[PDB]
Amino acid sequence: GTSNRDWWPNQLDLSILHRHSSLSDPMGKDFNYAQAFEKLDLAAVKRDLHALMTTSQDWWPADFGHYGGLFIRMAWHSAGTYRTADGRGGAGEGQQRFAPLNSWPNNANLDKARRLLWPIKQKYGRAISWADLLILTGNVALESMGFKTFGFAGGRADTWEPEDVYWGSEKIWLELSGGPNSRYSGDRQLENPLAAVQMGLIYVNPEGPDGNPDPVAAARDIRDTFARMAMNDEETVALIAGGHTFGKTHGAGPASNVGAEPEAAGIEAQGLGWKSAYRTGKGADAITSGLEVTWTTTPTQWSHNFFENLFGYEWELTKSPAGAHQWVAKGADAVIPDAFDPSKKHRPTMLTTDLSLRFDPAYEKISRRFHENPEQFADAFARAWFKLTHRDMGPRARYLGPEVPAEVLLWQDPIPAVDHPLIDAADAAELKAKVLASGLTVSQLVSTAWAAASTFRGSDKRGGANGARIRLAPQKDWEANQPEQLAAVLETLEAIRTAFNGAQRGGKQVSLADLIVLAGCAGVEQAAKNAGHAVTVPFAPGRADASQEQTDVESMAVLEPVADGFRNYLKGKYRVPAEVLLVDKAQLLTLSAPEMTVLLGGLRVLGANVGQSRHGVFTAREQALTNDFFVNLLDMGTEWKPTAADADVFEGRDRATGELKWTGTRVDLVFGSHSQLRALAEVYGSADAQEKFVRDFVAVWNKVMNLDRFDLA
Amino acid sequence: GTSNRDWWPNQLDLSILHRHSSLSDPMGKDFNYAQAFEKLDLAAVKRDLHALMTTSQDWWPADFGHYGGLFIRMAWHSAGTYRTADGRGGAGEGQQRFAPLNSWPNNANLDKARRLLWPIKQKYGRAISWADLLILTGNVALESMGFKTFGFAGGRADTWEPEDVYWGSEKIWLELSGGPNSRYSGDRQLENPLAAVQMGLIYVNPEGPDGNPDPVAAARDIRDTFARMAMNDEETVALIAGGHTFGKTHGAGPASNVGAEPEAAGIEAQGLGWKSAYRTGKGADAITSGLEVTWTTTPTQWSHNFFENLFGYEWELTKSPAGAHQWVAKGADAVIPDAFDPSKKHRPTMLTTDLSLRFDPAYEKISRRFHENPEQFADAFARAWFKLTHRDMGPRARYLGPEVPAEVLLWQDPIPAVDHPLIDAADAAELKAKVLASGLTVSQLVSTAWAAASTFRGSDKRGGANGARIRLAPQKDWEANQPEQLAAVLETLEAIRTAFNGAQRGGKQVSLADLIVLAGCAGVEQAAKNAGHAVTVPFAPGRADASQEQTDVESMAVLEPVADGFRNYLKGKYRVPAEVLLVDKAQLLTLSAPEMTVLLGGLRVLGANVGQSRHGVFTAREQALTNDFFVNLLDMGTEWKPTAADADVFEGRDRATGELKWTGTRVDLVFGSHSQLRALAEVYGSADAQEKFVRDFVAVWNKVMNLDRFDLA
Ligand code: HEM
Ligand code: HEM
Ligand SMILES: [Cl-]
Ligand SMILES: [Cl-]
Ligand code: NA
Ligand code: NA
Repeated sequence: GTSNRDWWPNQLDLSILHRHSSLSDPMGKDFNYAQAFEKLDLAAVKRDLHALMTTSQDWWPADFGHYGGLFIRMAWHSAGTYRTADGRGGAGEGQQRFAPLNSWPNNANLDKARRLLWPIKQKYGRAISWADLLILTGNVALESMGFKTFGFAGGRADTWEPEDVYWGSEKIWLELSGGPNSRYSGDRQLENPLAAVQMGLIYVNPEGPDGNPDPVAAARDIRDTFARMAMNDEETVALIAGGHTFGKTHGAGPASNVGAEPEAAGIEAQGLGWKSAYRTGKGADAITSGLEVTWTTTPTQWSHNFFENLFGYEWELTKSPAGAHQWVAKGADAVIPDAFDPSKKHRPTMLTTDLSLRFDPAYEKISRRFHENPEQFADAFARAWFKLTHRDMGPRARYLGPEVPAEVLLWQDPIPAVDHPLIDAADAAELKAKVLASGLTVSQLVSTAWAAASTFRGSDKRGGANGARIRLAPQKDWEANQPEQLAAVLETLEAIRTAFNGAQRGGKQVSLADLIVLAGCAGVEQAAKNAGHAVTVPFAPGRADASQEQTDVESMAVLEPVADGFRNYLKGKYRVPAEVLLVDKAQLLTLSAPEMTVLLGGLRVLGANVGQSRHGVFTAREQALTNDFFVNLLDMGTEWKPTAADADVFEGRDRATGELKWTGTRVDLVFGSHSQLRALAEVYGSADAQEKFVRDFVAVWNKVMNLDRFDLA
Repeated sequence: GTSNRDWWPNQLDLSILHRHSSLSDPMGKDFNYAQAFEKLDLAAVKRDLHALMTTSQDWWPADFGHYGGLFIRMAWHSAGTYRTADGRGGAGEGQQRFAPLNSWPNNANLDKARRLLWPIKQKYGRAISWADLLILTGNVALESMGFKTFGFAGGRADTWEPEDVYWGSEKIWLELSGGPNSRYSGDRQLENPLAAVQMGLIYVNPEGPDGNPDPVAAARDIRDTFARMAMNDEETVALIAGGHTFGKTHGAGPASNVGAEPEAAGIEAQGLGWKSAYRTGKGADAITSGLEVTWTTTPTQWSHNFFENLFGYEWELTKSPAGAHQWVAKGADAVIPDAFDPSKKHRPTMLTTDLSLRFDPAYEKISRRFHENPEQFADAFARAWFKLTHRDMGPRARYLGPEVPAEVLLWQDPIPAVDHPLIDAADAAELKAKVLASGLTVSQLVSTAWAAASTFRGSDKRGGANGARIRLAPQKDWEANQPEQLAAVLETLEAIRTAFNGAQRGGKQVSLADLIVLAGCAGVEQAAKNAGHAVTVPFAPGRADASQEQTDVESMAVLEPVADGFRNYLKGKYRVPAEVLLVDKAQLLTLSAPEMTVLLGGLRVLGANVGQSRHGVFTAREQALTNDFFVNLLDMGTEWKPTAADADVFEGRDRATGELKWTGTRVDLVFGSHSQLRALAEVYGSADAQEKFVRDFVAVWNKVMNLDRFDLA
């Protein structure tokens, strides 16, 4: 069946904006997972999970009688797809159970792990999501094996179809670098937004870069990929050595024995894959990665044995039974237990990437400190495990249940508690009047609130106007935010704030975070007034101001908009067409195609463009809220051509006279080109639509203002 | 960016079931197009359309000063994608404005036609859909040129994204037959459900079959493709000769002059395509098909000149200026006007396919009768034009506005008016009790109502339980419907009906159509009771009983379900996997993936399978409404293998003992295999889901019962 994608493989795909509709969701439209989870008996779930750890099933027998290692790996793979560049991946949507992640080579036999959990999932039903359960099970595994965790939050609602994520362009699983779709270029520079070294891996190749077993060069890949998942050196050593304190790898025979991954397997396999022809195909004969390493003398108990072995032996390069590169301890006794035969013992072994923790000079210093101070290792690993598994969950207001850690961590982009009465409707009206009386323009007010609110991304629920981080480093200096204009707006707003707060009795005060948004609302109201419409824009107080010390400047860098079609902004020249970057931004902002359409058309006529560019400002009444963008865009009296100077900028001229009427970018003119976006533009550009446009604009404006407002959820 | 479809190109695609979500729709959730249209000033729209016909735009100058022909072609292409086999295509959703149709080669320069219409669309906004406007514009063209149409109905709501339709497997536009993805096999047999001879054509190739200019062989293609669009010989002659009474073709210069279709064109083209480098690229120089034929002496006026020319001259083969095969009357004077130069005249010309109407022996008899009796020609053309343009609009209850023809046509599958009071809630309860007291079983009742209701297809809104056509030829003898069991059930229900109706006063009576549905509702209520649950299934009366004489048997054949996964039924062995045919059926029934899942699991345990097959009957309490299907399907204690005898049937055996527990088909086991469908099955198979399962089952049951009830809309 030949499809539109076949005929026109480069046409913009909007269906990413209409994923996760009410159609595909089995739960009713009013289902509220937070309310279901809050009533769950989490303690009972945890008792069932503890019991599961040593309830071995014959179709996938437990190594050492204990599934803990398998489940820690499962939870670490669930979280381990996360990329800081876009916030996509991570554990927060339970995407491990869908394509393609359910079938990535690095997730082999995690289909078994998830299936072991079906009886518990089934028992508790909608009160615990798969997404939460995968993480909880990892926690319980740790606790079962003697490791005290830092805590756990519930609240990850299940999703019902695959997320659309760019995982790379390679057409071959696990393809080594330098191919026609190479994710590397230059001096081993991995293309953004990717955070793995090969298609179908979590972070790095356990044999070494492109399979070459050099622990020092492996360390460079580890550092880069882990940093692209928001982890620093200390967290990275703590995680890898913490994890490999438990369990084992599986490589008992050649990988050619292993059959189709789950999405390719026959229907009779009932959702499982990697069926193996090697001996029993499971247990002592299991094949997963192809490596055959067991790190510690007590693989089912927390210990300090990982760093004792790493430093205590010298290492020799050898091959697993499947042919993979791994290491064995020179001259060692057979001290490591076998997973099934009490009469067998094995020498200590390690992966290339384990040796990285010793032979990279910066990791060596950390590893040595953890070896000498095992309590530092345990605390670091607990904290890093919590971060790993919660990094995409968003603000602390989303965290549910009785095990939430009280300690507030820098990586959570924390927001101070509000300890005072909030402004009411009369106050908001007074503040809006003061804002409009100050002389701040519609363009200033709309631009500033847009800049504050539109840093939100739904992928990891970071960003948004809560916190007033626009006034701090680094947001105050982002090019998109027009740093000099921004400073003048903020100065004026802070004066208004100080005067209002100084006049209050009791402890009533307004945050700058709230006032920035309320001021934007006033701008939109004034713009509607300019166009002859009487509009009140909703506003919900309760944001607080974060401090600079509560704002990690390095971690904030990934939120910088280098492309924001809603402000007709592109920081540089990119491979990806600007319209593709627009749809990508709309998806991060959780907008549908209609919402994207209405919002962009309104922003253009309100003066939200960066640099006061005329591109796409298709109105003779700037700073009035009208549907002029759509009416003028769709006027067939105007003919469009790319400029001689810049093929990505277009001139619209009167067809009869040749007079210049407008200029526009690709982001502007895509709404007149793409057949689905033009259909939407037509609705808003029709003679009966001025009021619909205004109302739909106010709604999407308010949606964007409230994207991070989980304190209201 | 590599996708799931790249990795696993043969996995089932569910996204066809979640098109047309509220997310992609710009209109409010409460928007009702029928209510908007019913207030349109239709007469005003038609006055503006009339004016447009002779208001030439310089960017696409009107031939002969009149756009009528162009607009008739536009409206015939809008309707002419329709296939009777599945009901897909047709004018009824305005899909000509989206990919791929907007860019099919046979739709070249219809982008210009749609663009001419934007000012009128813009003026009337949401009160007239594009879908309605395209057809209305064709009618107005006809009327403006002196042709009396049969009428017009509004009510085609706009859609907002491309429909998923199988248009063929060729990867090359217009590929001639006999290629690697040939749509022909055997003795020129076109594969169902296709109704065109080449990818990107409407019906046939105007030069002749695969470009061979033989009118006699062209006629065979015409007949076949028109029949697959539900038109017989008389309708086909009337439509081709009627249309080619107007306007002209365009082939002024070589086709290599014509550039990229709209979906491939640059963004500056603003949704238009086929830009030509030949001379002025438009008007006198236009290139569309590559043919250069003008049929009549008055291309802007209704006449009987098409047949006067066809029969009045002898024809010779010649080439257009683009090199295409066409025919000319060399003995003729130059009597045909030029489209732009009043000083030029041309000889009569014809397409190969026009000559088919004279040199096919069956068409010649009809053509000759139309030639000698042009009033008969006009009436047949009017009737066929109405049918063509309304064939996918559904029941007459959907028809809106002041121009609906009063005559009821057999092709409309008409339903008699109801002229008597309807049963009320108490009566429905009395009837349900009577049905259950008759001895009819839950299986009989559910199977019969399913059979009656599930003939509906949303593609052309044909079928459904209204009419009680299950009692008539041919439905009563379809193998899926279990003709002997069905006869027994209907006899019993008819006796109940007769008794109830005989006891009433005041004219109150129940139709058999209603009672079949109500009896199915009773079956579902009894099944719920069997499982220990009291529920009431909603029921809406007002269906009526059609007669055999009001039922075209031939046209009913395409509604026969040869695959119905909801009854585990496959009439024969097909190339397409049964699970694909299930998703296709769900799409036709307008079901989402969740609704498909709930419905199938319930039907299995109610005894709806054809032949009382045990395949998929994963319960020990058949005829009780429970979630047993999902609980048992998802039990990892059962292991599934394909049978030796039939690779498409599976045995589920206890994993420990080997005892046979169940058998299933692909349709059954896909819900345990496909990662999205298994996720849905898990919701319904969880310990907290009994109540949700029953509620969601009753809701989707009711939805299927009411699919054709546009009298309630
Ligand atoms: C450089 C980063 C890492 C690499 C290259 C790596 C590699 C591997 C490989 C190849 C396996 C064997 C899979 C099999 O054959 O069954 C494995 C197992 C495992 N990994 Fe790691 N890993 C990494 C980081 C982590 C982290 C951060 C954790 C958790 C905090 C983790 C915990 C585990 C556990 C517990 C197992 C044992 C699974 C079992 O007993 O079945 N690993 N890892
Ligand atoms: C065997 C079936 C038919 C074939 C092969 C066919 C073929 C064609 C072709 C090649 C053109 C020229 C397009 C161009 O170069 O501009 C055309 C024009 C046209 N066709 Fe047909 N046609 C068929 C049936 C119909 C029907 C059923 C109607 C309407 C009832 C219709 C109405 C027209 C009209 C009005 C035009 C003139 C367009 C103009 O003036 O711009 N045709 N047809
Ligand atoms: Cl994701
Ligand atoms: Cl369709
Ligand atoms: Na994410
Ligand atoms: Na259709």
